[PDB]
Amino acid sequence: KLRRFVVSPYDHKYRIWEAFLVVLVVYTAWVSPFEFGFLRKPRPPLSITDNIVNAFFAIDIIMTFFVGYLDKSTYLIVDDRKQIAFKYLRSWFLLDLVSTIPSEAAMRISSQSYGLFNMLRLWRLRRVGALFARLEKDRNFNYFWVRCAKLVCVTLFAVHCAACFYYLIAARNSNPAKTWIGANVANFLEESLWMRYVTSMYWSITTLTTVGYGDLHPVNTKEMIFDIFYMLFNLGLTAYLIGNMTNLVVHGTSRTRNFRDTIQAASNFAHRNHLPPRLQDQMLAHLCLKYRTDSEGLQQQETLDALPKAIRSSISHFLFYSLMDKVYLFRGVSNDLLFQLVSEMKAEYFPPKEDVILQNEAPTDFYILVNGTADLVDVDTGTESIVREVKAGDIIGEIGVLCYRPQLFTVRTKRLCQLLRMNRTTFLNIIQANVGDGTIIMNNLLQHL
Amino acid sequence: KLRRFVVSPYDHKYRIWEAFLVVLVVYTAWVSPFEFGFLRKPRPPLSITDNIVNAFFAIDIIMTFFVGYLDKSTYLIVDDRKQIAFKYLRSWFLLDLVSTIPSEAAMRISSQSYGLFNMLRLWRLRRVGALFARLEKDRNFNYFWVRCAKLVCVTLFAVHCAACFYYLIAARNSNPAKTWIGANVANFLEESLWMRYVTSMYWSITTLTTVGYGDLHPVNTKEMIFDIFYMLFNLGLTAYLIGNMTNLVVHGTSRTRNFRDTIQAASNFAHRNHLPPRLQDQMLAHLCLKYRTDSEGLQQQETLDALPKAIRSSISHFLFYSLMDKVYLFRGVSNDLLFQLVSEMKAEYFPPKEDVILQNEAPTDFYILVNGTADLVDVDTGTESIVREVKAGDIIGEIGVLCYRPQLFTVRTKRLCQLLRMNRTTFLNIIQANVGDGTIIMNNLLQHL
Amino acid sequence: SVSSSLLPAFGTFIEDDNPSSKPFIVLHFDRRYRLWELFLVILVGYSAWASLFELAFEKAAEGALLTIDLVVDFFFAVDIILTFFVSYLDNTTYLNVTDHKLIAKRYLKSVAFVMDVASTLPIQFIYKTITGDVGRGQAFGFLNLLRLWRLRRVAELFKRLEKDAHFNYFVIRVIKLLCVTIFWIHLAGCILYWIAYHYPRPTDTWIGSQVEDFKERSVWLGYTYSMYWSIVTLTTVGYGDLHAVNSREKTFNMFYMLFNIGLTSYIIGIMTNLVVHGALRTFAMRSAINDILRYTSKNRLPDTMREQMLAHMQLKFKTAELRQEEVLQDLPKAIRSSINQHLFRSIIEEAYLFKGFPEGLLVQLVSQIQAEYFPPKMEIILQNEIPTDFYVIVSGGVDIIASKGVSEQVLAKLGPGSMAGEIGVVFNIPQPFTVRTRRLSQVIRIGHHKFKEMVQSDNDVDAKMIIANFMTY
Amino acid sequence: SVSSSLLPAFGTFIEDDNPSSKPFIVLHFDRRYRLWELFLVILVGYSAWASLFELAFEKAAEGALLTIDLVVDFFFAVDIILTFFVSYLDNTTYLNVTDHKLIAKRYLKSVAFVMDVASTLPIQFIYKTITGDVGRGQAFGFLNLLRLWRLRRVAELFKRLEKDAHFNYFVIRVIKLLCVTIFWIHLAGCILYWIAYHYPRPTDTWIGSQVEDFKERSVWLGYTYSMYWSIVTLTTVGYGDLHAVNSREKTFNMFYMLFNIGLTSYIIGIMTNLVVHGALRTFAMRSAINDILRYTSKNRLPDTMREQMLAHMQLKFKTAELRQEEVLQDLPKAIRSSINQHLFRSIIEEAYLFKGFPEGLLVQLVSQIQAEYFPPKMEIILQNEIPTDFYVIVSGGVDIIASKGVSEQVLAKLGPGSMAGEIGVVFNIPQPFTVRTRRLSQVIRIGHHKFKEMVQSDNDVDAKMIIANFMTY
Ligand SMILES: [K+]
Ligand SMILES: [K+]
Ligand SMILES: [K+]
Repeated sequence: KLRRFVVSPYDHKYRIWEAFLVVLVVYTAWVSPFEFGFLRKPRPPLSITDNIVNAFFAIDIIMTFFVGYLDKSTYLIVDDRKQIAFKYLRSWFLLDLVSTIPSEAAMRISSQSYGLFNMLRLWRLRRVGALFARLEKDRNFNYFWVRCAKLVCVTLFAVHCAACFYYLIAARNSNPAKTWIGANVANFLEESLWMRYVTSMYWSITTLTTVGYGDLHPVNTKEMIFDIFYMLFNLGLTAYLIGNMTNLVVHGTSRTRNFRDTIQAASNFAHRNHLPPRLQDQMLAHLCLKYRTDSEGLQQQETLDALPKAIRSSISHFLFYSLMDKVYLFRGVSNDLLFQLVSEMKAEYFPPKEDVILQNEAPTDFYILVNGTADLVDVDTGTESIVREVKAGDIIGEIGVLCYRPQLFTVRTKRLCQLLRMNRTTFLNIIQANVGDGTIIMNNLLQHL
Repeated sequence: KLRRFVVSPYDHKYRIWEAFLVVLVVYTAWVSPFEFGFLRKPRPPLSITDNIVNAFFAIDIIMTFFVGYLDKSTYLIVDDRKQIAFKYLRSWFLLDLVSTIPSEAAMRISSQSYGLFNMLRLWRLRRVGALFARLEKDRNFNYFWVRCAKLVCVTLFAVHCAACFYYLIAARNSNPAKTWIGANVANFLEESLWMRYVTSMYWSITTLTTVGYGDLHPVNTKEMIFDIFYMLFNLGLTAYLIGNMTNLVVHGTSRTRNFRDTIQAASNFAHRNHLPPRLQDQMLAHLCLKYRTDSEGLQQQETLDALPKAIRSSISHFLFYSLMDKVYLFRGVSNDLLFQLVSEMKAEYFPPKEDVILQNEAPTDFYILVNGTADLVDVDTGTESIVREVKAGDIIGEIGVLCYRPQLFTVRTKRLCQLLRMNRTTFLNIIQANVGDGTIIMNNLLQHL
Repeated sequence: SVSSSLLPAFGTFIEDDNPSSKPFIVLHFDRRYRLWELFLVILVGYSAWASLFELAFEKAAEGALLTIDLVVDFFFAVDIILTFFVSYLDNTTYLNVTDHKLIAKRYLKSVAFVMDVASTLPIQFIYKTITGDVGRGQAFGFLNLLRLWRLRRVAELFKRLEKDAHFNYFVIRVIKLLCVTIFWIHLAGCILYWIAYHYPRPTDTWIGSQVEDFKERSVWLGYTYSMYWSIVTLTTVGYGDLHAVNSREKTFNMFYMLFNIGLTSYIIGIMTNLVVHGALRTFAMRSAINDILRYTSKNRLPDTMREQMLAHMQLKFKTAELRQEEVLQDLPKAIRSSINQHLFRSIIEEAYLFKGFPEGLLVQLVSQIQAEYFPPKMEIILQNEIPTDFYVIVSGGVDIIASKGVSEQVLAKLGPGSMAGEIGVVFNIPQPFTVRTRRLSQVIRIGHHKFKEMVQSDNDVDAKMIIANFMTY
Repeated sequence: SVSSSLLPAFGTFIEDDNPSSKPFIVLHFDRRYRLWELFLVILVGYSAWASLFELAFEKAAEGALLTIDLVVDFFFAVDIILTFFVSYLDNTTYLNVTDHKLIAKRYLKSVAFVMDVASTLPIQFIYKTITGDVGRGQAFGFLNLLRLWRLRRVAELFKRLEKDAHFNYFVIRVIKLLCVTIFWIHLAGCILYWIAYHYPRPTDTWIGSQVEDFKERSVWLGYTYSMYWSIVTLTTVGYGDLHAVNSREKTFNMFYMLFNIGLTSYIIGIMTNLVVHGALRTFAMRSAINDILRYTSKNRLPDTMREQMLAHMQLKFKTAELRQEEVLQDLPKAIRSSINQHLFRSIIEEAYLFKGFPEGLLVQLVSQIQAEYFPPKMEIILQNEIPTDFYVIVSGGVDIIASKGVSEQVLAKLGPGSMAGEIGVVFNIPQPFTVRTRRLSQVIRIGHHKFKEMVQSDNDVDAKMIIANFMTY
C-alpha cells in the first residue's frame, strides 16, 4: 500500500477535503467576478474571507506532494514522493500558486491590478469540471440530475459573469449619465451595492432569455459592441441548452412508451385470433404484473439472459440453493445434482387466483414455491372442497410427474407468488444420468406415509 | 367507362380546373379577412373581383353533379347521376352555396353583415387541405418541399388573420386615441389603407416571432385579452413548427452520415489487420465508387435484394436479355437456357485501371461487359505488351473457365465499367443439366479460328 | 377479473356478479367511483384558480367566491368520510383489501388524511363570523394556499391516462402541458400583483407606474393586467410596457424567467418528441418505397414491375408488423400453453403423422409451438438442404418445387393443415423438395432433434404405427 | 491511386512518381493547389464583407478599401488564367482528364468563366479614372454585389469537409452555421442602413430617429448601430430602442424576421441533431449497464458477480462493435477475394484437412470465407446438434466439452489454426462435442453442403488421401 505518513487518491478524508475545496471554488466563482466589476480596493467583509479561502487552497497545494496518482499507461498507483512531486511541478504548480496570493500583497506590487489579479483565481475552477466528469461517469448518481445540474451552473455563471462585465463598462465611463444604468437611475454611483447588482442581473437575465423588455439597453457604442458578443454567445449557448433538454426527454419516456406498446399488441393479437373472453384477460393480467414485477429488479430477462451459462448459473445458484436444499424430496441426494437441478430452473410469477396446475391435466411440469402461498383445491361433483394450503419453500405437482399420472389437486394462488418451474423431460434427463434417484423415490414414498 | 356527356375524377381537365380553384382560394384567404377587418361596405376594386370569384365557384358547384367519386368501402368508381347527386347534397351543398352569394345581395337583407358574411367564404378553404393531403401522400412531389410549404402557409394565414382582427378591435373603438394604433399615429383613420395594413402586419410578425419591440402594444383591456389568446395560440404554434423542422433535418442528413460511417469502418478494418498500402486504397476506391454509383439508381442492393426470386428475375432479365443474346458463345442455344443464365448473374462495377482478371490466376469466374471498355494486357519478361481491348457487349475469361486452365491475358479497365459475373460452379451446373453445351463449345472452337 | 378490471382508466361497470363486492364497501375500480373522482378533479381545477386569486386580490374573498368555496369544501368533506369505505390494492400481495378496520388505518396513518382535513377547513369562513371582518394582511392570505394540496388529484388523472391505451398519448400528453403552463402563468401573475399591492409606495410598482389608482379599480382589471404581463414574459415577447420597477419585483421577475427557460425548453423537448415518434413508422415505409421508384426510374423498367415490387414490399411490411405482436414468449408456460392449446390444438391433432399419438406427447408438442409468418413467395426450405426443421401450415398455402437443374415445376399445392418438409426429417436425408409460400402464410415449426428425441427416448406408448401412417402417405 | 488521392479534403502530396502528372498541368488534387484554393477562400471571406459594406455605406469606397479590392481582384484574376491548366474528373468515366484543349473548353462553355470575369472586374476602380469621382447613387452600388458569386467557393469547402473523416463532423457543421448566420446579420444590417441612407426625410428613419446627424458621422458608427439592430432582431431580444419607423423599413423588417423563423428553427434542429446522435451509443451502453446494477442491487448479490456480469457485457459490446466493421460484403468478388487471400490464406492452407488439396479448390474455399467474432464464453456448437457447419479458428481459443448428462468436462484446448466441429460434418453424425469459446475469438465458418458439394462433385484431382489425413488425426 503506502509508506509511513502519506496519502492516497481514493482515501475518504481526501474525497471529503476535496468536496469542501469544491464549495470554496463555487464561492470564488461568485466573488472573483464581483470584485472585478463592482469593487476597486479590498473592502473589509471580503478582504478577510478571501484570505481564508486562500489559506485553505494553500493548505491544499502543499498537501499535493503527499497524494498518490494513477497512470493512464500503466494503471499502477504511483505513491513515491520523488515522482508525484515532479508530476505536480509538471503543469499545475505555479498556476495554482498565483491563484492563492493575498491580494493585499499584490496591491503593494501595483495598484490598478486588484480586480484583474483576483480574476485569475478563476483558475481554481478546473475542480468543478473534474467533479462534473467524475459524477457523470459514476453510476451511483442519476445522470439526469447530474448533467441537468451542469447546465444550471454554466448558465448561472454566464449570467453573473456578463452582469459584472457590463457594469464595469458603465462604472469605468466618463460622464456616467449616458450609460446603460446611468440612463435609468442617474445617481447610480451612490446606491446600495446590492441594488447595482440586482439591476445588472436583471439586464443579464432579460437579455440572456431573449425577453428584452427594453429598459436597460446599451447606450454607447462600447456597450453595443459588448452586447453584440454577449448575444452571439447567448444565441449559441441557448441552442445547446435546448439540444441537451431533448436528449434528456426522449431518453426519459422510454420505459412507459414501451408498455402501452405491449398492451396494444396484446389486444390486436387477441382480436385477430378471436380469443374467448377468458384468455385475453389472463394474458393482460400476466403482462401487467410483468410491468410492476420488472419495474423493480425482481424480474429481468430481456438482457440478463444474454449472459453466459456459467454466469447465469452462479446467480440462480446463489439465489435459490438455500431454498432448493430445504425440500423434502432432495434430502441427501448429492453435492452436484442439486447444483445442476437448480441451475436449469426458470423462475416465474403468478397473479392472485391464477391456478398454475389444473386437475386432470397432463403432468408436464412441477413447481417449487419461493414466496407467496396457494391452496390445493380439488374439483369434484361437490366442487370447491379446498384441502390444505402450501407455503413458501414447498413443491407441487410432484406426484403426477414422478409417476406420470394426471394431476390430482388443482393449486390456485391467493397472492402474488414466485415459483421455480422444471419440465418433466429436463428433470428426468438429469436424474436418469445419476444413481441418487433411489433416494428421491424413497423420500417420495416416505412422504406418502 | 362513362355515359355520353359526363366527367371523371382523374381526368386531365378536371385536375386543371381544380388547381385553378386553389389560386382562387388563396385569393379569398387573403381577401376574406381583409374585408372583415379593414372595410365596411363593398368598394369598387374588390366588389367586382369577388363577384368574379363567386361566378367561378358557382360554375364549380354546378359542375359537381357530373363528377364521379370513389367509395372507400367498395373502391368502384361510382358514376351514376342519381347517386353522385345525393352524395353531394349529403354534406357540402348549401355550405358551398352560401359561400358563393353576391355580398351586394346580402346587404339588401341587412347591413352590419358584409364583413361577417364574407367571412364564411373561408369555408371554401377545405380545398387547400385536400390539395395538401394529396400532394404529400403523392410520391412524385418532394415531401420535404411539400410538408414544409404547408407549415409556411398556415403561419402566413395566422399572421394575416390576427392582423385584421387586431385592427378591427381598434377601428371599432370609441375615441380612437387610446388604441394600439391610435397611440402611435393619432390620425390613423385618414391614412392610406396600405399603411394601416403594413403597421398591423408589423405588429403581427413582431408578436408572432417573439421579438416584441414594444412600439405597437395593447393599450385597452379588450386588446390585452385578444393578445393573451394570440400569444397563447402562438406559443403552441411555434412549438410545433420547431418540432416539424427537426423531423425534417435528422431525416435529411442520413445518406451522408452513413458514408463517413463507412470510410471510417474501412480504416479501422485495414488498421487492425495490417493491410499493405495496396489493398486499403483499393478497398476505399471501391467503397467511394459505391457512393457515386448508388447516389443514382444505377446501384441498389441493400433493399432491392429483399425481393422474391421471381421479381428479381424479371428485372435482371429485362435489363440484360438483349445484351446476353448478342454474345458469340450463346448463338442459338435455347429459349430458357439464356433466361436462367441471365437470371443468376450478379452485376458489378469497377473503377478505372482496376484489373478484374490477373494473368496466371485460378480461373474462378468469367465476366460479360455491359458498358465501358478495357484492354487485354499480358505480363511477360517484356511487360506492358497490350494486345487488343474489348468493348461493351463482350465476354472475358471464357477460355480459362470452359477448359479450366490459368487465365492467359490480364484485362484492365480504362473506364468505370459494369460487368456481369458468373461463377464457374453455377454455370457448369446450369449447362450440365442441359444438352446445348455442344453448341457452346462449338462456338468456342469456332472463335478460336 | 381483477387486473383486467383495474387496467381501464375511468373504471369499469361492476354488476351483480359480486366477485369482490362485499356490503358497505365501494370498490375503487367501480365506474361510479371513478366518475366521482373525475368530478372532484374538475372541482380541483376551480380550487387551484380561486385559491391563488384570493391570496393576491383579497377583495374577491368578500363576494360570490365565499359561497363557492363552501359548496366546493363540502364535496371534499364527503370524500373524507367516504375514503373509509373504499377498497385499495397492495403492491406486495395484489389482493383487493376491502376490510374496514384495515382501510380505516392506512388512511389515518397516511399524510393524506391530515392534509385532506387541513385543506377542507373553511378557515376564511369560520374567521368571518367568530370575528367581524374577512381576513386581511400580508400573511393571512397564506391560508388558502393549503388547497393546493388537491393538485395531487390532477397529478393522478394525468398518470392513469398515460397508461390506458384507449386514450391518445398525443392528446393527453399535450393536455398536461396546457394545464401546467397556464396554472403557472396564473400563479406568477398573482404573485407579482401580490407584491405590488403590499408595497409601501404604490407608484414605484410595475402597475402603479401605469395605473396610479390600481388598488381601487376592479379586481378583473388588475387580473387582466397581471395575466398580460405574465404571458408576455413567459412567451418571451416582452414588449416592455409593463416591467419590474423595484428590487422586489426585479428579483421575483428574474427568478420567474429563469424557471421559464426550463419550462419552455421542456415544452419544446416534448413537442419535438411527439412529432419525431409520430413519424418513425411512416419514414421506414417511405424510405423503402422511395428507392423502388428511384430504381424503377433510373432504369426504364415497365410500370408492371413497379406494381409488383411495391405490392410485395407492402406485403412484407405487413408480416414484419403482425409478427411483432408476438408478445407470448415471456409469460409463464401455463398461460402460454393454455393459449396455444386454443390456437393450434386442432391443427396438430390432425396432421396425418400425429394421428395415433399419446395425449401427453400431443400436449408436449403443442406447449412449445412458436408460429411464424411468411410473405407470399419466400422459400422456407431449399432443395438438398440439411434437414434441420419441418413445418406445419395453420393457414395459407405453399407449393412443392422440384428443380430439374434447369427448371422449377410446381409438383403440388398444399393448404391449411398439412406438413411441409417432413420427408427429409423422418428419413434424415437432404430435403428433397423446395417449399416456397404462395399466399401470406402462417406456419408452426417443429425442429429436428427436438421432435425426434421427444418421440424416441421419453414415451413408451406410441410405437410401430406412425411408420405405418407415413408409408400410407 | 486516384480515388484514394481524391478522398482527402485538403489534397495530397504529389511526388516524382508521375503517374498522372504531365508537363504544364496542375493536378486538382495536388496539395499546393488545394492550399491555394484555401487561400482564395479566406479572401472570399473578405470580399463577402467588403462588397456588402460598400453597397450600404458608400463613403468606404474612397479610402483604404479600394486598394484592398485591387489586390484581392488580382489573386482572383490569376485564378482564371490558371483554371486552363488544372485537371478535372469526369463523372461518367472517372478518368483524370488533363488535356489542355479539353480543359480549355469546359471552363469556357460553363457559367463559371463568364461569372468569374464578371466578378473580377474592378468596376469601381476603372470608374475612378475614366471619370472624375467614385460611383454614387442608389443603383450604382449594385455592382459589387457581383462579387457574391465567390461564395460558391465557400460552399465548396464546407462540402469537401463533411466527407473527409479526418475532420470532426461536429466542428465543421457548427462553423458552417457560424459563417452562415453572421453573414446574414451583416447582410441585413447593411440593407437597413442602405434603406435609411437613401430615404427622403432623414429623420423618419430607424437611425435618424436616434442620431439626427447620422449621415455625417463615421461609417463605423452607422455600422455598429446596424449590426446591433440586426442582432437584437435575429436573436429575438428586440429591446425596441431601434425599430422600423417608415413602411419601407417595416416591410423589409418583417421579411427579415420571417426568414429568421426558418433560420433559427434550422440552427436549433441542427444543434439538437448533433447532440442527439452524439449520445446514441453511450446511452445504449448505459442502458445495459443500468439494469445490471439494478439487478445486483434489488437482490443482494455479491460484488464479484457484478464484476463478472459487467466485464462480460463489456466484452460483448466490443464484439458487437468490431463485427460492424464488416464492410467487405458488397465489394466485387475480385477485391474481396484478394483481401481474404491475404487475411486467411495461411490459416486455411494448413489445417490438417486442407493439406493435400488442389490450388483451385483452396482458392474456391478462401474466396468465400466470412469471418465472425465471438465473446469469451459463448457456445457455438451444442452437443448432439445437427451437423450444419464447422469452424476454423484464426485467433483466440476454444475448449472441447463432453457433457456426461450431469457434468461438463474440458477434454482439450484448441488455439489458433485448428478446426472445431469437423467430426460430425465429415461423418454426418450429430456433433459429438460442445465447442465453446474461452477468449474473444475470431472463427471462419465453412458450412455443410457447401464444402461437401465442392469437394465431391466439381474437382477430379483430390481423392483418397483426405480420409487418410482424417484417420491420421
Ligand atoms: K423579445
Ligand atoms: K422587447
Ligand atoms: K424573444
